[PDB]
Amino acid sequence: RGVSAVRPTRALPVGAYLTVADNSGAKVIQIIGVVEYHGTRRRLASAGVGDMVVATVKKGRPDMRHQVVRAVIIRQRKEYRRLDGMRVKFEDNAAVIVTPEGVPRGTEIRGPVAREAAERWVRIGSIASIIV
Amino acid sequence: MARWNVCSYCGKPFEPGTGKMYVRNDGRVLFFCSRKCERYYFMGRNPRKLKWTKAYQEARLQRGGE
Amino acid sequence: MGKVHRPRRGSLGFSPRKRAKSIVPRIRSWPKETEVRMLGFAGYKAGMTHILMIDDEPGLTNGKEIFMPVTIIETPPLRVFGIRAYRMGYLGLETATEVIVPKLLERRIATLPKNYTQEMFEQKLGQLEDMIKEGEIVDVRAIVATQPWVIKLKKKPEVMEYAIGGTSVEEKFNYIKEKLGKELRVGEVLKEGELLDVIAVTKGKGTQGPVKRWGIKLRAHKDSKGRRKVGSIGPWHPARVMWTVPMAGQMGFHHRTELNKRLIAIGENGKLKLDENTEIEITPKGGFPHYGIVRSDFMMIAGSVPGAIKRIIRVRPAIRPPKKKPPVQRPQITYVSVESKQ
RNA sequence: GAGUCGUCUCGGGCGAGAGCCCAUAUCGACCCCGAGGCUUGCUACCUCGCUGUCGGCUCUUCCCAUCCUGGCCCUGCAGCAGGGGCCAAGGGUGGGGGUGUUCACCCAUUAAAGGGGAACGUGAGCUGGGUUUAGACCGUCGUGAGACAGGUCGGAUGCUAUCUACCGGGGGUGUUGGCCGCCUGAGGGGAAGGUGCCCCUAGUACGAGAGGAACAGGGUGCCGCGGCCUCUGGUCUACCGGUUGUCCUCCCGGGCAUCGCCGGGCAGCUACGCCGCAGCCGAUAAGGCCUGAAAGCAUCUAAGGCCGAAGCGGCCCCCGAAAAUAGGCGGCCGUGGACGAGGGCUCGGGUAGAAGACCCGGUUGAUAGGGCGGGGAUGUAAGCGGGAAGGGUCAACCGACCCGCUUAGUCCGCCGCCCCUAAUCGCCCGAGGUCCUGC
RNA sequence: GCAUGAAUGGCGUAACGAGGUCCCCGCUGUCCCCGGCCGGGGCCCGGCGAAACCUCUGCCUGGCGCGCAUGCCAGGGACC
RNA sequence: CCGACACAGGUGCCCCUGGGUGAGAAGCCUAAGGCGUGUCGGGGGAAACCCGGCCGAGGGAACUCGGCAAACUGGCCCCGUAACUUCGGGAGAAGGGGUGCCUGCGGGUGCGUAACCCGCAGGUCGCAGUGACUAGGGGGGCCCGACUGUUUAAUAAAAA
RNA sequence: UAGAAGCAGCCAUCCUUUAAAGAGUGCGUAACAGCUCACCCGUCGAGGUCCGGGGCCCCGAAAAUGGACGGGGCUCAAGC
Repeated sequence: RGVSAVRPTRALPVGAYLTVADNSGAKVIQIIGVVEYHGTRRRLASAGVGDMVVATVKKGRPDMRHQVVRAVIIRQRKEYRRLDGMRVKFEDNAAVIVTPEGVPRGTEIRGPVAREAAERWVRIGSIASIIV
Repeated sequence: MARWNVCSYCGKPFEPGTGKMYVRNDGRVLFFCSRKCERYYFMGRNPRKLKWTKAYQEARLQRGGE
Repeated sequence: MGKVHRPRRGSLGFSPRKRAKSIVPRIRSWPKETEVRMLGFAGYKAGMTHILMIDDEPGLTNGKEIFMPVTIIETPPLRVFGIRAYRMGYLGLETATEVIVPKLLERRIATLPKNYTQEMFEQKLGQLEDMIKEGEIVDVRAIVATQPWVIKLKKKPEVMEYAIGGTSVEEKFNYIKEKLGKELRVGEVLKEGELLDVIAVTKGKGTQGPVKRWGIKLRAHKDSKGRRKVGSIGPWHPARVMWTVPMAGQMGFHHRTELNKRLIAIGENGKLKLDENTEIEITPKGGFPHYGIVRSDFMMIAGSVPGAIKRIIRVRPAIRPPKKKPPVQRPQITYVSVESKQ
């Protein structure tokens, strides 16, 4: 985790398909679960933004796919609430594959990426083409 | 911060701590006043073409006047 | 399942849910027993509005913008109509004696003399006796009443008790005494920037379901007969039904205490005097949905307040301070709003 | 199910033996003795004028021989990290893939993904997948009909709650003659809190180095619970607009296709929204000890004494005069066939609301309705003027459509003003200072 | 091959199927996690009117007992 | 009529020339014609919950024996179509595109411009032209029985 | 064996002399040295330490609606 500095909205459970925005050769990643989450009876693990997610690669090359990888989820289709009463909402849901350290796999992340993520892991903001 | 803002779908005066910012895949941002304004952009309608848009009307009437 | 531990749905920390025995809030914590001034100040909830403030408490770090909803309440001036003396017995606290002091008096359903002047003078003399001794008396509390007459929701006085603290019994008696002949202020008891508790009887839904009261998770692939039913209630032995199980019955019209809402602002009017910080005295145009004219002393307090719109709410000072946040004396209001609820 | 405890599960005692050496840092045979009812089996006690099976689902209680969190001790404990032991049910203990599956296997997360009883909990709650009937095939066996703890396909889940339970709501008496308002706190309940991460500590202590802790302070997340809609999202058969078919000759204005369909959306209700949910102390466990004997010494105990758990209470949140110790205070009242204090029914509305109740107003009045203005929803109206592809006997004009009039019109569950209208009119039920005693 | 086999038909098969099994894509409130709306009911009132079944009761906890009790026995709650 | 019954049942023929509609003896709307005895009503912010039924963000079966149930396509016209093949078929595979209204023409039938049918061009509005109603989701692999038919009227429509 | 010098280990474990001495109990050293015990005399000026039967009471001792000695309650007894 880290410092998120946003009021939470989550609404991506297990089985979700998210786009891979970094060059890596994996076209789709599917979320298994959310890292550092405590789940309860009848409640699928829900994912916000900024989270370190454990995932499998659902589509890609055979060298990327049936691999269990970690990623950090940059964007989500769902609306996000800032602390200041202004809301963030991106046209799609995306994740970038990321090593557990915080350091991104791919040599460029394209589009905006969430500010809450930037705070939490520096290298993802540093690489980013823009931080919205 | 003390921010103030202005809708980019009508030009109408617009309150802060209210509305949604819809952020492009490229990163640009568009300020929507209310749910109607957002719903209407998706439709691809011309708020100008219609008369529910108060500032758009207004301009045209004035442009008439000159 | 496979012995899958499942956390309880509903609570016993708040149960039972039922109708309040009086529309006067209940108190079992007293934060002004040994400390001067009343236990806050009572008004009627006007509505809510929202305001943008600057940290204050660090969202991330200090100096950043934060959104906060605020509940704007028309308070009446309150006025002491009764002095209560206690003597401590040996089964609890028992009532020594009282002074009762007088068209609103007429609208009240409460009993009236019929030899006002006489009865009052005897109770008053009785009290001076009790005050002298002085250790008979171990505490003194005040019967205090609302005065609605510019406020249209109700025009009868709702009558309640608030304690009046003081260091010792003689001091509480002097203070209470001065007060009967007088009005009172939002300004006098309370100040901005403390954290205060809020007490109220919440909005009545009427009878509501297991779905609504306790929460009932949905079920399997297809269900012919419903998904909003009770399921199991229990085994063959126990031979009797419990109370920890989902049922339908009353939700609302229950007294609730919610703690620690920060006092943002105090003024009077509204919308007849315009200030650029500490709120612009936020009054919506077209008025508030389902609530009477505003024009009297007011307070706009943070966050949520128990009680929906058009209901008598009461305020109490806190029984705890914040515990990993600092108090801020006098909140800061970066920019304002003037929105409609329409 | 009861009985039973061989079988099963678990414990205790003795300590062969290896662990370089050293039985107990750790592992632990032979043998011997208990506990539990959780596997299996035995019993034929209970039911054949029925006590319906298994699994899942949903919903809840209890237990500890405790998976995690708290507090503790050792070590063959350098650190990091293990191993082993003690207290402890307050809280938590998840989601997926196969199997009908309890159970079991697997994946990645997790602080941990604990087990067992409750009619192998839970079918007058669901489901009916599995055991499984009357239909059929195949394998095996049989002269044959026909059989299978072989495989397999398909094969009903009844009932308006009489009693009683629990959750919510009324009507009355007792209430020490009745009564109106305000309180007391007997007790009852609770998890209102649980949990994790990150930074600072610290690249430190510690280590040859590799590597790498802790106390304490900030920020954030998650789960549970409760409340709340001003923001944002849902809905909205208030309303408004667009539009197909058809009917009214018909422009206008409407019906129906069971809101015709589609588009927008206020109030209100909701989350996929927002906000809130302590500390400390006392007494204690396990433990660490002081003084200090039995045993002139030594010794944490034999007596006396000091600390010390997420557990226990207060503190905290929920309910609570029918608590019979039936409570307290203040005021009001009485005193078929005299008189009549409180109270309801009535009316106009709800903060309220299944019936009822609750609450407020009732001309001393803004309570509701009209009218008017204000605020909001839709989005450009009736009608009229000009244009319009073309067509014309070249005119009256026939014309989908366009623009102006018109930010108009239609509409409102919201606000103010205003006694204009309706809050009129009236009905009743309840006493008779009470038998003695205190007075 | 526990325990296949040639008209007590074997192997295969285009086309066909309210046949059994499995997988995918689209789609979707089946689910995470629930909410609002519509019509018929519910609830109340007038009139019309059954049935199942019926020794009796305001119970709870244990013990006992034909070993799975309101009534026995000892506790505990209790205004209608 | 018949079902004890005024039991939503279930039994033959003709009306197959009603209009709009359109391929229809179709749907829906509206007639002729029939009825309001499809024989109980009135009331209530009308709560809970149930039976029909509508809409739901983000996700896309995580639910479950099983996508069961619902969703979805859709009418019509053109284009285009794979594995396999008994050359018939598979096939509406799969998958793409257009469709309203007004204004001016052409072909076809006729009779002299009357009565009709089928296309073209220009103008043009909306979020949407099968706009309502009507109205198939698609693909492959394996097993069985070839097929169409039949079976436990009334739990079993099948590999029988 | 460099050292084994009581003290890596193996075996022996003898003799003289006495507040007192074991070819040495433990520490310690690479092995010694060094620290120290059993042991003794004497002061404290006493009855001293033991071992072994018995009776009892404690430990051993973990369970699922509140169940236990019939209940309450009872510790110089209302116990044995």
